[PDB]
Amino acid sequence: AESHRLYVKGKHLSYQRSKRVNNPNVSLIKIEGVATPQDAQFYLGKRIAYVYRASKEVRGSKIRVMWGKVTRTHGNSGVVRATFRNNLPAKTFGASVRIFLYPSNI
Amino acid sequence: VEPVVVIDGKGHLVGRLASVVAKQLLNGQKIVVVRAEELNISGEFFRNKLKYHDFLRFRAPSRIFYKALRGMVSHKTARGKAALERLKVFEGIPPPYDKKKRVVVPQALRVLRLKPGRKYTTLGKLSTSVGWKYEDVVAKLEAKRKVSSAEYYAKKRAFTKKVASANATAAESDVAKQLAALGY
Amino acid sequence: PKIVKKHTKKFKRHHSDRYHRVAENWRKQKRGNISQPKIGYGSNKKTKFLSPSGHKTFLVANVKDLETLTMHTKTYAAEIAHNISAKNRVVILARAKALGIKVTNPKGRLALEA
Amino acid sequence: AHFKEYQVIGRRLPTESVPEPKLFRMRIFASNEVIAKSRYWYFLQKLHKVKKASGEIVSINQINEAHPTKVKNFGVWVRYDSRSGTHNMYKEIRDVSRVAAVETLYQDMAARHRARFRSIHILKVAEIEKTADVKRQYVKQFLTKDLKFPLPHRVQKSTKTFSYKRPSTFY
Amino acid sequence: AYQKEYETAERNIIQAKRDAKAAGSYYVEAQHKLVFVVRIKGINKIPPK
Amino acid sequence: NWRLVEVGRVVLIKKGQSAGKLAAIVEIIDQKKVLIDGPKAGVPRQAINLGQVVLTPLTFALPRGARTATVSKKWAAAAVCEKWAASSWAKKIAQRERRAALTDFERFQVMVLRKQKRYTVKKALAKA
Amino acid sequence: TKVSVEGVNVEKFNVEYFAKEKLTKKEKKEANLFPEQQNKEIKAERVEDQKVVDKALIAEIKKTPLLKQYLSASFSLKNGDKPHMLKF
RNA sequence: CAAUAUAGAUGGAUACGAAUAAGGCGUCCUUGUGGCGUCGCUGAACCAUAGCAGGCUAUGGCGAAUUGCAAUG
RNA sequence: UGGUUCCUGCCGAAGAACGUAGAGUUAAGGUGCCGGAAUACACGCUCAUCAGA
RNA sequence: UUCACUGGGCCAGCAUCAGUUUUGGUGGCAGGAUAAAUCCAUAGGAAUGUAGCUUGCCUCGGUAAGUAUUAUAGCCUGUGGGAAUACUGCCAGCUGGGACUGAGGACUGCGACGUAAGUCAAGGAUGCUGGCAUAAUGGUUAUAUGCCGC
Repeated sequence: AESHRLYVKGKHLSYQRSKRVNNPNVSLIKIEGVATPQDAQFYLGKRIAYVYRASKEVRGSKIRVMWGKVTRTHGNSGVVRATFRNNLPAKTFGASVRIFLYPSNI
Repeated sequence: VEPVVVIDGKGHLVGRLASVVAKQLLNGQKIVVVRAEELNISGEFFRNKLKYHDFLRFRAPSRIFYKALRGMVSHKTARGKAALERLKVFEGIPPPYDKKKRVVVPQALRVLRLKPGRKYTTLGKLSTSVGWKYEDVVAKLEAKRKVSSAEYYAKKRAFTKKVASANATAAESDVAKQLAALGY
Repeated sequence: PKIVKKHTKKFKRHHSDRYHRVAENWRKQKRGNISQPKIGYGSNKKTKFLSPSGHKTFLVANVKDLETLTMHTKTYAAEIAHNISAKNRVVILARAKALGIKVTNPKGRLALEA
Repeated sequence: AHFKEYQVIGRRLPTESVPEPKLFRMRIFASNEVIAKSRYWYFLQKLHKVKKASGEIVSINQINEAHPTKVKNFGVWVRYDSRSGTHNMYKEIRDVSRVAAVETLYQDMAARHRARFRSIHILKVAEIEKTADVKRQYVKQFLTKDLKFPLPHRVQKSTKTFSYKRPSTFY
Repeated sequence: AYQKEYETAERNIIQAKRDAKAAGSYYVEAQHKLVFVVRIKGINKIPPK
Repeated sequence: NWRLVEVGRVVLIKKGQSAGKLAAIVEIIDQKKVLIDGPKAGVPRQAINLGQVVLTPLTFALPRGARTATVSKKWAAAAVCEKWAASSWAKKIAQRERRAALTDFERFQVMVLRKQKRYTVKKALAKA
Repeated sequence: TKVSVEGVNVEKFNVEYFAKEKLTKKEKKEANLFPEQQNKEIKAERVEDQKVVDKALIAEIKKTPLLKQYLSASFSLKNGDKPHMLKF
């Protein structure tokens, strides 16, 4: 009744980078309540949506969605790599991005 | 997990808290830092006094911590400016934040990071020693706040004591045992 | 098949924006942030010369040229030359739709009235 | 890494008209057998004029602790090079097993003396059996009757970002 | 025959070590007449020898 | 009131192969390391650094350097398994284990029973 | 959480039963260029299948406590819900 | 144009203070630097949370479908 | 002395030999924040009235 | 003209495969001092000496310091019995998740399972479903973001 959330919100942290060269193709995601890569194994392959709201109304709504998926873990803290269909605009660093449970193993 | 995070500054280190907050603002978490005058610096008063001196060749503790924090963020970028626009810093706890809980950052605590038998430095004494003539104004407001907060906490403890009594008399019921069966 | 392109953009001369007298064709200089043409960018030999429709283009001047694409309809696609007069373009279009050959550029120099 | 005891025997080669030389046995603390054999030759050349081409290893062996449950007390002889001059050193170590004591000894020698694993040459590790042969005061500090003390470092790894508790070293 | 040969060879070497332990003497091993070598360094700054 | 590292101090290894098993300090090694054994819990006798373990406020009398069969004897005669289970902290640990053990229909029953208990408490409230 | 399927004779309808229907005569020339919208209703046989399955399924449900109300309520993720930790 | 959103809404920002080689809570008295017990050892908490994105009626009774197997919907 | 006009391929002197991509693994170098990655773990030492990194 | 069936391309999702890879869970072996330990059996030993006893100060019984080697705790060492486990290696053991890839294009080949006919994960991907003409979708520019650029 009060909640309708069938996803986990998580921050678009950054692009994959060295000190001087960043890859816009791979994006970095912080899933809330995940500190270990073993917990992030649960989130492998899961379908991700970045939800944002446009000014114009494209098809019956002003809200648009980018999609993509988790590929692999990144680092020790449970930070998670992600690849989308189109890359992110990078002004969405630190933005809330929805991570859905399908494709569910359980 | 929280929209606006309210962080007390009492008993904390400058740079470690600055690093944590500077990371979270670039992560997008909105942060207000309160009671800034009670931040603590490693080393004695005098060393840190000379460090502010040879830097100086703004006196408020908020300006000091803002300086330290702004050094860690790439401030010239638009993203860094948005991250700084997420931030609020206050000496003392002004309203409305007095009525809300203040979290602490354990990896920046003085009592955990410092070995006992080390000199530290209070930021408010430092600011007053370098020309911030408002520290007595702070403690005067904070004394009234602690009075009203002690009143609030004394009321809150009595009411939760009543809640404890009501939960105690709610016990031994079969719905309570079924919660016990489910674990609650 | 699945057409790989290997390079979406174009290959421009160094400092081509800095001067209006300097052209944008590739001329070899005689940092590495400029994409330089080389044989690694050469497309796959099956995929080479393919439209987004998936055909190979073929310039057609008149009907006798159009009849040369009679057997290879699914592979090629006819493109009317730029200098064909509008009397001949409609004849070419009628003949091509009779042959069932995809014209790359219909509606060139032509309108549909009534 | 974590070392291991090694019974290592060498016999430098029985030549023509010299059958069966004297089977020199040592005990090496090493992470593996390979560096154990290298250290064995590195001592055997210091014993007398051998080379690894001159002789051979008889038997490489790991030897465990007979009683790895009891806390034993040890007197250790070490020689090493403060680079220009050498000097011996006698240390006393309270430890459950031998090889962990040698581990902690290498850590302490690298801490206080800047000496590498190659620079340190173990002379002897032997159990001190009875009490009061502990010449060192700091091991003797733990030989008292009914010894009790509080924990230092009540600080622990908090593992989370923000704390609601205002925590306390409550010990 | 190969698998039987490997099994008999390894049991023979292990039992020879066991016979040295039972006799109280020592067993010496035959030298391994084969190794495998892996390149470690890049092509630059190598002496010609 | 302090806990002290001592023989017979029953402890709890919060981190490791035990990750929570009741053991007991049989002997001390130094300020850093000790000797423990947890033969009732199943963790064997071993040396351990003190960071990997926490002290419990429970204790009992245990002989110096006592062997494992003597250790389990004094453990059972201490009966500190029951004294541990009676402690509210071990109850909380078992509770947070049971909360992870929950099923969604179990969690829905938790929701319903919280509603019903809240109804009964709010009736019990606002009358006293 | 499990229920018994055994009361229901499910086997009748198949993959072919869910095949979405087609039109003929090119939709009868769109009724000569005039659209008609009476086709929205459900076939009654689908409703009858739903009732036949539903009776023997509710008969299974009513033996278990609180399961009807469990199926009626929906599901969402609350604050602190961590599905890698959330055993289901 | 609007009945909206802009660095990123879709359960809740859910309030003592100090000390840390100490605190808190409850209780008792001799109101103390008293005694007793408790607690921490994480919020993994607590509070809220069923009903067409939440229908219509009286533990009940009717409605949901075809948006056809995911595509903000 | 200064200048000396199209492209590509091949041959070509006096930590890592680099066609174009995708995926993985690594050298060196790092892993408080900028800044990607352990405010990991363990043991000792240093409080400097401009250590040290 | 009646009736019946069917439809291209692209982009997806799913299944079964194949190739590369990553991350799990799990089993059976083989070696050691044929693990060492522990546990059990025995004999001595000692103290950071348990019970007992003696003595002295002292809150009707606490202390202390002698005795006292097990008693009203035990420990250690020696020897004998039995495993188990650790570590290391092997498995042409089982099983799971995630990512990337789909080159090639009638058959031939090596196989394997099959009594047989046949089949197959075996000389490189096929099958099912969805969406799409006021398209689907794709491109162009100008701005913004991030990174790099004298």
